[PDB]
Amino acid sequence: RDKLNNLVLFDKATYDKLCKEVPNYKLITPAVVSERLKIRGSLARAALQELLSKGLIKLVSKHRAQVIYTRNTKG
Amino acid sequence: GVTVKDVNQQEFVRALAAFLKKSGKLKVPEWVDTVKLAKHKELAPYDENWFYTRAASTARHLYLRGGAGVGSMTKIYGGRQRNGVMPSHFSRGSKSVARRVLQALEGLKMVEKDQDGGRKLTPQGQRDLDRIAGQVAAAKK
Amino acid sequence: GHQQLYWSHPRKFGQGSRSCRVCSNRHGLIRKYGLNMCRQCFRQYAKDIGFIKLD
Amino acid sequence: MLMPKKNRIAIYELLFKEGVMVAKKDVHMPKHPELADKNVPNLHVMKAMQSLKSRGYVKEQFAWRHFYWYLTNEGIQYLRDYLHLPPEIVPATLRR
Amino acid sequence: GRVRTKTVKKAARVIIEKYYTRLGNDFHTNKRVCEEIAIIPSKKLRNKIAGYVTHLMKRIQR
Amino acid sequence: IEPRTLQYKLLEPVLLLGKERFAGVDIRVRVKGGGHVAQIYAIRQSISKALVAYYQKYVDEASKKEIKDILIQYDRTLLVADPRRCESKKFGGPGARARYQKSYR
Amino acid sequence: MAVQISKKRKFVADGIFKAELNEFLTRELAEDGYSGVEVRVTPTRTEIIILATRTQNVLGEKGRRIRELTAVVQKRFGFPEGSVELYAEKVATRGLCAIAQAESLRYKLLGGLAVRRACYGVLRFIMESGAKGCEVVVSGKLRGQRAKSMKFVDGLMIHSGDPVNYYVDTAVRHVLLRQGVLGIKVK
Amino acid sequence: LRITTRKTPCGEGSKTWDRFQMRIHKRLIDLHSPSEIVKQITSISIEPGVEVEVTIA
RNA sequence: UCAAAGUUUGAGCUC
RNA sequence: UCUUUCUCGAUUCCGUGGGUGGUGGUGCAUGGCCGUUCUUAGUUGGUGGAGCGAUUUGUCUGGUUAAUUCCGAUAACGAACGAGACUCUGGCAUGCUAACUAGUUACGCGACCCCGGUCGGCGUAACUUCUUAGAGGGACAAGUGGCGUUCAGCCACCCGAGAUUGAGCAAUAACAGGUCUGUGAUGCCCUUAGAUGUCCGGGGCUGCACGCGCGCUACACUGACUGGCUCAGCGUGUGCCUACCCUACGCCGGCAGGCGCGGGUAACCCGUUGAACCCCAUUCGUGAUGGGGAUCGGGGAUUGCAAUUAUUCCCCAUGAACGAGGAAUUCCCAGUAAGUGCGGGUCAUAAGCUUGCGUUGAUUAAGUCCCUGCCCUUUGUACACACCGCCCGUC
Ligand SMILES: [Mg+2]
Ligand SMILES: [Mg+2]
Ligand SMILES: [Mg+2]
Ligand SMILES: [Mg+2]
Ligand SMILES: [Mg+2]
Ligand SMILES: [Mg+2]
Ligand SMILES: [Mg+2]
Ligand SMILES: [Mg+2]
Ligand SMILES: [Mg+2]
Ligand SMILES: [Mg+2]
Ligand SMILES: [Mg+2]
Ligand SMILES: [Mg+2]
Ligand SMILES: [Mg+2]
Ligand SMILES: [Zn+2]
Repeated sequence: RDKLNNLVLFDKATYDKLCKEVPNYKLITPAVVSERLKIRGSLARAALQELLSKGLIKLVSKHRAQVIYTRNTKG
Repeated sequence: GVTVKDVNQQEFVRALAAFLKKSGKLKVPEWVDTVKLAKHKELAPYDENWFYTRAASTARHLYLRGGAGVGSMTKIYGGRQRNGVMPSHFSRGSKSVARRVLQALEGLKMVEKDQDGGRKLTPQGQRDLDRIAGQVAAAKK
Repeated sequence: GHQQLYWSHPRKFGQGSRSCRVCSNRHGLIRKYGLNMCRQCFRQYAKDIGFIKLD
Repeated sequence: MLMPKKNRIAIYELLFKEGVMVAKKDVHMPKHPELADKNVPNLHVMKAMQSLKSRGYVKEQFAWRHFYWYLTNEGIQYLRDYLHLPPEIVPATLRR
Repeated sequence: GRVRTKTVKKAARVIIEKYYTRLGNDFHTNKRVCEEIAIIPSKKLRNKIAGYVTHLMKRIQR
Repeated sequence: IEPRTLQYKLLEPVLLLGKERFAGVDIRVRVKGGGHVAQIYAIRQSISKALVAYYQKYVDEASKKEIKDILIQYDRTLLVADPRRCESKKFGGPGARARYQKSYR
Repeated sequence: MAVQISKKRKFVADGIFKAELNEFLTRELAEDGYSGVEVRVTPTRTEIIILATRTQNVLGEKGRRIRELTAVVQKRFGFPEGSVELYAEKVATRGLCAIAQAESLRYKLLGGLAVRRACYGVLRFIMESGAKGCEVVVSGKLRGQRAKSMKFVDGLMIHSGDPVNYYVDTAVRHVLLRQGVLGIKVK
Repeated sequence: LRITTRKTPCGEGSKTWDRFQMRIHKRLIDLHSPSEIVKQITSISIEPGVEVEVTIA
């Protein structure tokens, strides 16, 4: 009945949209970004691992089944 | 200082694979590329230099308990042959890959065939265990 | 002659091959430790043999 | 039942030397177990013994898979009459 | 539920009725009385007898 | 300490009594029988017993009562034993309690 | 020893021997008043006690059947010559050995004494001996095609538990009557 | 030693199962003494169920 | 403070 | 079978008497064996009493008890089975008896790490704390409140390492559900040479448009894919005949499986019973998906005398429905239900049958008999092969 047709790669404009907005969510999971922007959870994990590489997000708990990252502590 | 029990094992295998590559004197088998980790396994190991990862684990089991032959390492290293529709059973590892991991570590002086059988960990092996233990300990510290 | 015919079928394995020395039956042969008996004779002879209802 | 005359006389002698006899009821036997020095397949002993029984010479009992025959004095005396032996010698069960 | 059988009860009435003086309220002592005077094969039988014999002795003492 | 998922279960009594009692000791715990979680919930109770036995045994007993009472006032499972053990499957059915499946039709 | 047999295997072979012997003497002293067996497996010698109440009568002509039984035991089971020896011992509580007294009664029933009076007579004889009780079920079809049942019961009787194993003497017996086959359950 | 049989003659009654145990017990005694005296103690005081096997060395 | 609920091989029960 | 001719030496073949053989039919002719009712609390003589008799009272309005368990009321009394009891297991015994096929506590050394720590590397004896298992011993409503003849005891709470450890057995009586398909288990009737016997080889049971029941697998991310890490309990091991033992130690193939020496017939060798789960980082990404693995092409091995109805294992591939269960119905109150593997009988391949073993671990109820069944009392009955009953009229 319902299906998820998610995009494999970000466009450049979407890259600007990520650089702007994604660090503003308090929950940053690859699944969170996947549901909002209709993108795959695995590349989502790689994207959040990328905000880690560029140095944009702090990890709360990553684990083989389920990972969780966030924008670093707000205060 | 530190030992395998002191270490978190996941980054242990990655540090030791790098450590054994740095040594670059295991004499890795020719078929490492072709082989699959068990007739009951579907894909090849996730680590690209996986033969090094199991050489680590098998050696470290011989530290944990020496005298661990091939069949011994396969029993400890056994698991679910998830048979789908049929019921599940215990499944040994693959021989060729296990026997060659043990023969690889017998080659480069990590493991040693003790008198009266079985392997004991050699002076070089216990050295390498506590050095990479300190290295990984420094990483997690 | 008859000596090459009488019993010429091969009896090498299975509950069909061996059989109970009581029944000559091929049903439930206790083969462990060489008891070699059917579930019915076993149930019949368990007390004599020494088996016992502990639990 | 095809005996060799050798068996007829040696089997009667066997019945004499041990007054009593036991045998497994088992048709599918290459060799007899208790008496394995001679081949005398159990089917041979079985069919001879059932022929003796038919003519009154052995007492019958059947257990598990195994006939049990008691030889009577008529059997003792008939065996010594066939083999023409003296009355002095005896089976081991008669001898003391 | 820890309820006394007729073999339990009749034994307790026979014990208190024949030797009311020897018996008393506490189980573990009048147990020593019951095991000495009466040869009870099982310890469970002994102890049950003694515990109903005790509470009954308190009934009469009441 | 693997399993690391069951560590706070291990510290609950340690947090309950505090570091001051346990500070004088160092304790290795040998474990056997049961399974991994059963053994974990075992060594939980074990070391707390060993420390209460240490003060009750080799020094004065007021330490044993104060430790033991703080334990009683927090939680009774620490003292009342879990007798619970795994029930065996029984013949006459496909599962543990069921006796064989009655099958209409 | 050189054959060096295992503990597990040896003991099962013993069990099969035991079962076969009990079956064999039940078959042997039916006519002679069989009353059980006792295979005292002693060192070297294996004493093998026939049980019967009137042992000299069940013994017969000059110890004949006993010498053939000793020889039979040796023949089939493969004892050293004179390593196993039979002894026809007097039965304790001579009424209650059911298969001795109950089977002899089976053959009495087969001889034609009435079933009610005969069982009553034996139960009475053995009661004079001093038995606690019985609950004798004799099934089949009697005086007709229907499966009528006789049931001879008296005294204080218990059924369940382990204590029954060495309290109750039990028997199961077929009998080959002129009219048919009769079941016997002796508790 | 553990065994599980069916009561039924045919297929058709209920499917019933036993849980047969059979325990087998071992004691063992080592002496430091000549052979003839031990033969004297060993000949006397044994009963049917018990099976004694004396290794000489 | 009352809507309803039908049948059951011919192939053998029994002092 | 034919031309043909040789052995042993009356044993036998073939007839006739008469047995005998038959996995013939019939377990609805039989013995014996199961489940369910029924895991509940119930059942039966004797004597006396009440009744022409069939029978009843005993066996109870009530209290009480988990219990037809007990008390007491009382034309009844004393008994019996079953429950309970018993037997075994768990548990309390640092106590008795004790152990180089079990270890122990006192130390020291050695390599290294920063004196010590580690080591199934070595040495110093006694003993039985641990270990193994015989004898004994051990907990009982032991404490209290209400309630109650202040009786039995309940409920609740306290008191405690235990205030039900858990089984086995399991009453009378059924079903005309089943067993002659375990056997020379077996009744009766029938058969036996021109055979309905038997032997040799082969078949159906696996034969397939169709349907069901027990079962197996699912619909995924609380999860799967890929590495690493970790405590067990059930176990076994070379056999009378009987072909296959457990297996340590070094080499060969993805897998089936191949070459050196050892220990063990076993607390000595297998074996520290080298389980999974758990635990860590990746990878997957909500997809009829790596979910699901049915069906089968081609090929390589082993199990077996022989598999076409694939022997099994192996190698590569196609890849049904199924997106969490409608009316229905299986399963459950505590370490239970449910996840998850591990072993055994059988056993050549080795658990697809079947029966166990560990491992993780809830919800709900302390209530009631509405449903479903059950148990008692009363009651009506034209049923009594008993509502799966009997029974009425037209045509
Ligand atoms: Mg593992
Ligand atoms: Mg009938
Ligand atoms: Mg009883
Ligand atoms: Mg109506
Ligand atoms: Mg009809
Ligand atoms: Mg019929
Ligand atoms: Mg009971
Ligand atoms: Mg038959
Ligand atoms: Mg053939
Ligand atoms: Mg998800
Ligand atoms: Mg698939
Ligand atoms: Mg495919
Ligand atoms: Mg009326
Ligand atoms: Zn049988």
